Amino acid sequence: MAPRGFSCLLLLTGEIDLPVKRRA
Repeated sequence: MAPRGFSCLLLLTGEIDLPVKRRA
């Protein structure tokens, strides 16, 4: 269960909390 709110929320909730993606 993740509506449009879960996206716009996660997009901001999860940004600089993942050092695994160091290719971008």
